[PDB]
Amino acid sequence: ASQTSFSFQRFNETNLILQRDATVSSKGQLRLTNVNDNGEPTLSSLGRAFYSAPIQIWDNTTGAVASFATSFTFNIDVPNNSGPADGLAFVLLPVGSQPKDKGGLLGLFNNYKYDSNAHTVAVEFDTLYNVHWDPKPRHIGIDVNSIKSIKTTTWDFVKGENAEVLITYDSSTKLLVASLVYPSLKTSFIVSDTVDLKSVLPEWVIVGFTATTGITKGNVETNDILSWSFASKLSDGT
Amino acid sequence: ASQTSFSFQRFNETNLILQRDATVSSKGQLRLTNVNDNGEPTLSSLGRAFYSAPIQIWDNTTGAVASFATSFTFNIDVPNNSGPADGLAFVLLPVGSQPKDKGGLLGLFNNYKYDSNAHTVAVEFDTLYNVHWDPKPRHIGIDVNSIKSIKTTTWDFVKGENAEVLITYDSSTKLLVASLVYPSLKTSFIVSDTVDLKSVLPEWVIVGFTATTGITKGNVETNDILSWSFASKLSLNLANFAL
Amino acid sequence: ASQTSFSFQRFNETNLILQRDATVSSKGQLRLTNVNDNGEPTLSSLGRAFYSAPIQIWDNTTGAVASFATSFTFNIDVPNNSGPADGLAFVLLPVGSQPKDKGGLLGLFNNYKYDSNAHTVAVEFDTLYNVHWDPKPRHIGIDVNSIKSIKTTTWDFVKGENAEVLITYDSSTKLLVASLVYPSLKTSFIVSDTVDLKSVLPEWVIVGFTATTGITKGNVETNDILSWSFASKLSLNLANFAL
Amino acid sequence: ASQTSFSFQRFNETNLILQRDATVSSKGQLRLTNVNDNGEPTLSSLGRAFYSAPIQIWDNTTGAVASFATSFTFNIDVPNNSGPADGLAFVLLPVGSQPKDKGGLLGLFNNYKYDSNAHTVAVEFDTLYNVHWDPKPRHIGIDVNSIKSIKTTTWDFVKGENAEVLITYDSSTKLLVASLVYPSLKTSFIVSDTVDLKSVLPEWVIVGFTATTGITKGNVETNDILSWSFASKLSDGT
Ligand SMILES: CC(=O)N[C@H]1[C@H](O[C@H]2[C@@H](O)[C@H](O)[C@@H](CO)O[C@@H]2O)O[C@H](CO)[C@@H](O)[C@@H]1O
Ligand SMILES: CC(=O)N[C@H]1[C@H](O[C@H]2[C@@H](O)[C@H](O)[C@@H](CO)O[C@@H]2O)O[C@H](CO)[C@@H](O)[C@@H]1O
Ligand SMILES: CC(=O)N[C@H]1[C@H](O[C@H]2[C@@H](O)[C@H](O)[C@@H](CO)O[C@@H]2O)O[C@H](CO)[C@@H](O)[C@@H]1O
Ligand SMILES: CC(=O)N[C@H]1[C@H](O[C@H]2[C@@H](O)[C@H](O)[C@@H](CO)O[C@@H]2O)O[C@H](CO)[C@@H](O)[C@@H]1O
Ligand SMILES: *[C@@H]1O[C@H](CO)[C@@H](O)[C@H](O)[C@H]1NC(C)=O
Ligand SMILES: *[C@@H]1O[C@H](CO)[C@@H](O)[C@H](O)[C@H]1NC(C)=O
Ligand SMILES: *[C@@H]1O[C@H](CO)[C@@H](O)[C@H](O)[C@H]1NC(C)=O
Ligand SMILES: *[C@@H]1O[C@H](CO)[C@@H](O)[C@H](O)[C@H]1NC(C)=O
Ligand SMILES: [Ca+2]
Ligand SMILES: [Ca+2]
Ligand SMILES: [Ca+2]
Ligand SMILES: [Ca+2]
Ligand SMILES: [Mn+2]
Ligand SMILES: [Mn+2]
Ligand SMILES: [Mn+2]
Ligand SMILES: [Mn+2]
Repeated sequence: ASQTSFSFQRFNETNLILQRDATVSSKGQLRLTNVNDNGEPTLSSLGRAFYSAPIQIWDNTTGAVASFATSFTFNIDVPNNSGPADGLAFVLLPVGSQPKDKGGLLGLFNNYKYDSNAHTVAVEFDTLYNVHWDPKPRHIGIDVNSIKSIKTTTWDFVKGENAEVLITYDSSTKLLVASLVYPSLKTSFIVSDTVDLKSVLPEWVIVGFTATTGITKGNVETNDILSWSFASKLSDGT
Repeated sequence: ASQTSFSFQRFNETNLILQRDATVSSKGQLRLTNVNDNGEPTLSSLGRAFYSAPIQIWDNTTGAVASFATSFTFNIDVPNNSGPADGLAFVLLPVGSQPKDKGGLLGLFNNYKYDSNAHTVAVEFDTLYNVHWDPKPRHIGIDVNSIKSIKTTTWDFVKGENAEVLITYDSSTKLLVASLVYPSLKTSFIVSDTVDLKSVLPEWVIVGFTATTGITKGNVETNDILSWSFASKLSLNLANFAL
Repeated sequence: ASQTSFSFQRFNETNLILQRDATVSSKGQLRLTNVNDNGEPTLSSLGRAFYSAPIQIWDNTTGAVASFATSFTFNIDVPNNSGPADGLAFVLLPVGSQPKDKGGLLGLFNNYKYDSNAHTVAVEFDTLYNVHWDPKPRHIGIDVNSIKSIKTTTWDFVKGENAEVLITYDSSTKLLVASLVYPSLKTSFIVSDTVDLKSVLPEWVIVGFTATTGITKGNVETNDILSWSFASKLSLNLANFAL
Repeated sequence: ASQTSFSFQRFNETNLILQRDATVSSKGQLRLTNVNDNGEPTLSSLGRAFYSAPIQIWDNTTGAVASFATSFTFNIDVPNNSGPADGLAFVLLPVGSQPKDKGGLLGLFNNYKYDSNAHTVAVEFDTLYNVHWDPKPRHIGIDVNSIKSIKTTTWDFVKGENAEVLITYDSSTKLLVASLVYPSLKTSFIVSDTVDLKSVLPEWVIVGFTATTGITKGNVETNDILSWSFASKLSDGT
């Protein structure tokens, strides 16, 4: 009986917390990583954006854990004669969280080891194979306190096509499910694993996105969020 | 303009149209196919169950088509020294529709040929390979006027495990998406394809389920619905719905 | 456990149970009482309209009672050199209920005496003073098994102005609240009282409307429903509902 | 198609902006004005509390105006041998708004004249007659840029009884409606007037409450919010 819900088809900076390169465009697109005046994404970009209100994920008195779901449309595009990098992620982080390392660490980590004090749960849409931890194919991944996903599924990434994502968390089964569909291509992908939010996250978090572009010439992308809905519910006992 | 929503964690016959073998158990479960007096599914069973109010899927005056979503939990169980058959489906059908042939035709069809006047959109959960039309592995299928799915994905069926399904239809993209998760196994499956509702279905439909048991000894299953939510809008927020 | 919600900005007969004179106009309006071929309401008319699916209001196993809310826009208009009669009501009634006596009994009652087997909870919008039971001024009333309201408030009725109604029932406090606003006049009215649903209504009900025209020359009105939303929950967020 | 919704049966300070004397108690009650360790409210108190995310009320490009609704339960109680003062209000204010004068000005105004730059829309629950502007009976009032309500209705205030309020705004009719019911007493009250949000408010606002206690001995109250739900919807055009 704590409940929060929002849904935006267009964005504005007034109710968002924007970090580093993240901007809202004059078309109300949330552009997580830098794009120049020619409309070309640039290298070594990092941006993160969050809803301005913190969200209660669990409660240390009752032991209750929230159920949540989020949907969003994103557009990742690539200039001709480049390949994509590095990707974007929906995230749950500590209130006051600041950006970490760029590139393949997605602004979320400092290295590729597990860190039980990272307090990070993310669903990544990873467009670049990082030899020290990634599966080879592009992938949707569930990340808990590491850039090395606890679970992944192959994602047949296609540049410039709008991708519609749904992520759900059921606190009774502890199941986190992420799916992506490309409506114009009629293709769909799904990954699922259990996550113990209560052991990983603080009681309150900020929710939103992080994204990076490649550090090396020829590996680059736009990372645009086009719409976002979020809902959470945390039982209080009446 | 029009919105409809319902959600049941337990079922009752009062607001449901039950057909053939479909019963509401005394524990509030929707048993679509017959279980005997001991707790065993029986062969050749067919049952269909629908919400008692018709849903408007599209409008010929405005041309608008509904978006909808549905979620349900189901339990398919199989007796020992037996295999599963034949599966269950969520369906959209014309008002007043009657059960068709049982078995692998799921109470929805007379034959395995394409029938352009069947007016059927269904998402099937197929537990038995029918050599004449099915893919070999167990599958989730999107059925449009035919038992031969327009698209399927592999489903790693496991007996007696609760399965959670989400089906969504986006009228702006004409995309129908169906996913199933087994929460205790942490496995997940998704299939997607476009369906033009306006040329397949009448303007008003009934929504619900159909299921069958196998007709041949050793091929049988329970087809139980444990909970069901539906929403439609005709002129969806999926984060809100899934919650 | 159980939740039901619907919202219509335009009506269609397909999902409605229409009774006596109640028609859906070709412009999607729910005309509860008869209008002639020219656009004039006629005397002695009675019409009732219900959502086609039964709603569960309470459960005898658990003891739980539903909370619900409903909102609707209505237009009561009156011809020149005439006064209004007899009004319209939102009702909860047993499944299969038939119209009762017309006129000031609103199609809900046979007489003006308390009937403990009428199984009726209604919110009336009363346009005609019935000397034997009504307060003198026009009123909103909460009717429980009787046409003599358990509670009323003064309603400054104005002909042909759209009226927006909100009715809520909180099962935890047993409180039923009804309010009406005239947006173009900026006037508002509210009445509240407790109703014990569990001892008045069956476990399953039909929700909808009833209306009547006056039986005596010069007392007549249109009773039109322009839009309708309903929600119930059986184990409400009113900020969400009203929006 | 911008939509925001929240509903809390218990409060926590983490997602609220609290000003001056406002606190959240260990029972998760939002206590807008000061209460001492004996549970007695004190004089000359002022507190305000807001949801931490700003809410978009209108849009200067499309001219669209939001529809909203809010419900809340409040408890105003009075020690024996005092009378109540001064009351509480649900408010829509500029982002960054700071408290104004205490007592009968409810933390919202500096005097009792109209001020077209106050950017204030409030629904007041006024428990003390202020001779220079109030109607004599206690009242629910609609306030637009003045402590002198544009419209009022008599409120039969009863100390210590939970009051359930619903406030709705329809941007198509511009009608603001406020109602209060006391469920244990079965009584109910309603006020309605039109308000042009676009001429009064900035495009984005903070939503929440303000309350004060009397400045003069014998005029005092608790001003506790017990639950709160809010929803708004602003058309974007798809
Ligand atoms: C080792 C590796 O993964 N190299 C790829 C490189 O990755 C960058 C940086 O993004 C990574 O976070 C760190 C991991 O320590 O390594 C490098 O510094 O990104 C390139 C594209 O920009 C790839 O071509 C390399 O394969
Ligand atoms: C040909 C075939 O599919 N045989 C399988 C059989 O199918 C039944 C029935 O279920 C089908 O609907 C019709 C299709 O015309 O054929 C048969 O009568 O079901 C058996 C289990 O019940 C399978 O083992 C057969 O392979
Ligand atoms: C006695 C009375 O109420 N007379 C009014 C009359 O009422 C009709 C009918 O509407 C009532 O239901 C029954 C109650 O027994 O009495 C009459 O038959 O309606 C007239 C307008 O139609 C009023 O002017 C009478 O005052
Ligand atoms: C003049 C008046 O209203 N006096 C009442 C007094 O009001 C305070 C303060 O609360 C008001 O905002 C200002 C208006 O200029 O006047 C006074 O300073 O509050 C008393 C209770 O504390 C009442 O008894 C007075 O009637
Ligand atoms: C966001 O809103 C404010 C108006 O409050 C405006 O100043 C700003 O330019 C807006 N940005 C966009 C992209 O709409
Ligand atoms: C269905 O509802 C009726 C009450 O109207 C009741 O007799 C029956 O027990 C209900 N079924 C279940 C499974 O609860
Ligand atoms: C009711 O629905 C049917 C389509 O099934 C249509 O023929 C009729 O025009 C509809 N009524 C209105 C008022 O639109
Ligand atoms: C609010 O939440 C935080 C836990 O994140 C806690 O420190 C604080 O004491 C809480 N207050 C109440 C009243 O629950
Ligand atoms: Ca990578
Ligand atoms: Ca088959
Ligand atoms: Ca009357
Ligand atoms: Ca005052
Ligand atoms: Mn990866
Ligand atoms: Mn099949
Ligand atoms: Mn009456
Ligand atoms: Mn006042």
